[PDB]
Amino acid sequence: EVQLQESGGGLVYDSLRLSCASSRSIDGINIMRWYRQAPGKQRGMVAVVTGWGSTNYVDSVKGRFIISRDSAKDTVYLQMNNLKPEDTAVYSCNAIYRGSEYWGQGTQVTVS
Amino acid sequence: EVQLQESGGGLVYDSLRLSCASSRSIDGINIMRWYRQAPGKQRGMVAVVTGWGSTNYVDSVKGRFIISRDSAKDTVYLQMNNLKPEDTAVYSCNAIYRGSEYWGQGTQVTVS
Amino acid sequence: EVQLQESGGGLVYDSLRLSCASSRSIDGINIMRWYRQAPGKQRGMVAVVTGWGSTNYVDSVKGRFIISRDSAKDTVYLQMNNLKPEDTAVYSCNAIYRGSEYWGQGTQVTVS
Amino acid sequence: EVQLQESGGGLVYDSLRLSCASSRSIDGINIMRWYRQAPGKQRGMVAVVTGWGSTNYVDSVKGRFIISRDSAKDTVYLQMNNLKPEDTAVYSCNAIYRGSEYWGQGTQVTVS
Amino acid sequence: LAKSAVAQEKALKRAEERAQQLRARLDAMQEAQDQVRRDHEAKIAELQATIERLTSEAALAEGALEAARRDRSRLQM
Amino acid sequence: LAKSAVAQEKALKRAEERAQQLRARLDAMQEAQDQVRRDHEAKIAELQATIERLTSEAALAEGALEAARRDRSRLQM
Amino acid sequence: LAKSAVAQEKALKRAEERAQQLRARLDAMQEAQDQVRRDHEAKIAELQATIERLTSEAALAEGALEAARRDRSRLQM
Amino acid sequence: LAKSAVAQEKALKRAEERAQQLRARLDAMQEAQDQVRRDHEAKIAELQATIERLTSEAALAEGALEAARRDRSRLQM
Amino acid sequence: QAQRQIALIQAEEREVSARLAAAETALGESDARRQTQDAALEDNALEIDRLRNALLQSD
Amino acid sequence: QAQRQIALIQAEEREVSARLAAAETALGESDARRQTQDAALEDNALEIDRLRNALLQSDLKVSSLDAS
Amino acid sequence: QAQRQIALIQAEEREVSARLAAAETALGESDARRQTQDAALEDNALEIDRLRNALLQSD
Amino acid sequence: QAQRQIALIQAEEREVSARLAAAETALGESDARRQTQDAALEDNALEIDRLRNALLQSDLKVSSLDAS
Repeated sequence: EVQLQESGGGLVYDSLRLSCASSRSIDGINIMRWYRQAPGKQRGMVAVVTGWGSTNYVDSVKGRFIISRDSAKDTVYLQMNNLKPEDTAVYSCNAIYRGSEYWGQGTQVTVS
Repeated sequence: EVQLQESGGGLVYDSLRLSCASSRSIDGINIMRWYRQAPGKQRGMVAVVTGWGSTNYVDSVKGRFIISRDSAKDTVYLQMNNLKPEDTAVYSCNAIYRGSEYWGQGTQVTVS
Repeated sequence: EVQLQESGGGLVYDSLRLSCASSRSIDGINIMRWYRQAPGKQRGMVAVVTGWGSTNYVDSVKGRFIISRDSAKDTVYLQMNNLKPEDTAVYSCNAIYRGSEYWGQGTQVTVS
Repeated sequence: EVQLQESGGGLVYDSLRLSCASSRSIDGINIMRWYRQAPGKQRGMVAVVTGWGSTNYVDSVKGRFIISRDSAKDTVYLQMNNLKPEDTAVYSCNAIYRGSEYWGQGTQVTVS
Repeated sequence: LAKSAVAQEKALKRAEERAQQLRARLDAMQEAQDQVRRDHEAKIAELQATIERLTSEAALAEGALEAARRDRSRLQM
Repeated sequence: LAKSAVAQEKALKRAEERAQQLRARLDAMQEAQDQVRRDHEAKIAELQATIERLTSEAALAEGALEAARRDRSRLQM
Repeated sequence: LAKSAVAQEKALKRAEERAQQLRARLDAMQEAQDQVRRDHEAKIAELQATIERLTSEAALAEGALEAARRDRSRLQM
Repeated sequence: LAKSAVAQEKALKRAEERAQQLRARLDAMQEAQDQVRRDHEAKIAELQATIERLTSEAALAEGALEAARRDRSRLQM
Repeated sequence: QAQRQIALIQAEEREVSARLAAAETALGESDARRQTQDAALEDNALEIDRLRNALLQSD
Repeated sequence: QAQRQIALIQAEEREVSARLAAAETALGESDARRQTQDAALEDNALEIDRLRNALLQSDLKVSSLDAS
Repeated sequence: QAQRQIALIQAEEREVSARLAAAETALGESDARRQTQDAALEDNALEIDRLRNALLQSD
Repeated sequence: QAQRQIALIQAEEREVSARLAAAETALGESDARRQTQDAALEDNALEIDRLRNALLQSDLKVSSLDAS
């Protein structure tokens, strides 16, 4: 089995950060992605990184999020600035190993 | 650029096929797939196969529509069996080489 | 115990074969080999093959005597080509199953 | 590449021992054997050990040598007692890895 | 809501066959190992045996080529 | 129909734990093939070489060392 | 014919060092296949899985999430 | 001794072709790697590219299924 | 004959494991629901016991 | 070993008349009691409805008479 | 055209390496033997120089 | 890169007229000198034998005369 670990919760009126680390199967990573969950609602992708580190997102955050990787430490990062109180949701990083998916605990990001 | 000069459909009530031929690149086949669409709406896929014999289907075309490979000719076999009334639609095959996707015609299948 | 009812030799001057048949154990074939001997002397091998397609020859039978496998019948093919005058001898094939070795007849090849 | 290491030289009028250790590719050992060399003469096997530790020798030492292994430390041992001054030769332990043979430095055993 | 049990009856039924179907593959893979685990017991012995009396011929055959080779030095030199 | 509606709701939630609980053993014991037998195939190849060379080494050790030795001991002539 | 006899004797001894000296590079660089490419074959298989699941995950994500969504937004009717 | 050079002439000749023959296989194995080393450069890109704009469709296709999904909550509740 | 006794031992245990598995899951939940159905029905069993008084007071 | 697989068989047969039967015998318990409460629920519903409706049937005199 | 220049570079270097290899081994040993053959023949070149005196003393 | 493979070609052609030729030019040296000493060895043997045998031819008078 493989494991994940989330991080990055916080509130403001604006400075914020998120992180999702892993302790095992380090860098053995093909496509892995990021999600957000609206309370009591469904779940969907928000941002992704891959083997070559190509950049592409969901349309809601074009010009809003910047995402970057470290191959070694296994903790991908995202740039959250200029927030709008309507972006709040429940976030949970994603990763697929050997073709099988693996979710983690899950956290939320709120601004209000 | 490929020339997926697809054909094989029909306009009847008993046993049909969707065969998308080739023009170049005999099994230069990375991910390649099919799409359908109902009038007044945008597009949608039906079944997708990948060069590794792995095949998966959307829920609807299970048990009645079958997709299979034939590398000796580079002509994906998507058999239309047990044509139920809902199966009326407009179809078109697909492929992706060099990154730049390519498309063709497809035909109109109407069975009631 | 096998019944290596071997045959194929001859007594002539142009192209001959040493074919050692089988009776059981269709390619239950571990190390199995051949022996020859010159009158007034004890025995000696000619060529040995092993179930892994690896074949090696003693110096003399190089370039003229050829050993090859045929698992579809379990009949080792030891062709006698370019029968030089020295090739006069008495031959007999061999095999080893369960550890306990087994032998047969062989025949007398005399070419001058 | 792989390496070997000999040991065990000595003289008496009678107590004697030999050893042949290795520092790498430990226990990755199929058939490995022991040799002796008459001065200015050729070379031949004397004693052997294998994967299952079966016991068998050269006819000259039936009832003369006892040979035993340690799987871990990679240093096989032989029992040399009741010597006769005619057994003296030049010894060099042997081993075959992945089908290829590997000799070492070489030593001598003399009694006189 | 009145029919909402009807939909939730089928997940109570469909999840039952996913229990039924899956344990069948668990049945098969056990003998897909055990029977093979009897095959890779005979193959080693049947292969290792045909070596354990091959060194006994690589040596005893040299016995004639060493016990009789001590005679050539009497006249060659 | 509150207790009946709620009953199916807690009913499904356990069989979906078995869904993981029966694909947990399957994922593990299926890995017991992908490495245990696959390397077990390699040791056969490793042991396979020695049956290629004991024949090659004895190829010179049986023929050549007897094509001339017994020729040399033809002192009877 | 002492210097001529001795000359060939030291002559052969160097070309038999090249015999090892040219099968030394061969043994090494031949091992540069048995592990470098063989694992390089595995990474293709490892990367191969992700093209099997992004199709499976999008199989539900493209059809089902649009067979009913655009049906649900038929409020135009 | 008089002919002993004749025998030692052939080892001075035979070892020469073992030098000649062997270097030929060294010639071949170099392009048996280099040409393949151009093949395993295109395969990764041609395989990785057909993924690098597959996530760009796994996401933008959900843009329609999230930017328009915010409207159903206005009337469903 | 060793294979004979063995031939049944995997055969029997699989049939044994099946009835260990089936009966355990057969009994359990139906036991859980039965106690609830008892609780479900016996609490509003007083519902008639409460109303039979409420009927007789006014009638 | 083969006989200790023989020894298992008897003990294996002991385990089925044991826990195996205990589960079977408990099966008859539940279904028997289930039918008692299941059939009663119909009867208990039958006994409730006659006096729950009579509640509505008989009470109706509380308001209509008060007009007098 | 990159493949064009490359096509010669493995082609030329292999021909280059061949003449680096061949000439180096061609020159070396024949040089070693030539100096010995000089030494071999010039030491018994005095052998005639010694005997020509030995001939003239007695003749 | 392709041009630095182009740069190599000239320098590669410089290396052959260089060490490549030095080896070739040295080849003519040895074979020329080899033939000088090789042919001489026959001549030097020819010059030795006439007076090595004359040694035997002329000395023989040392013993035969002493009989007188």
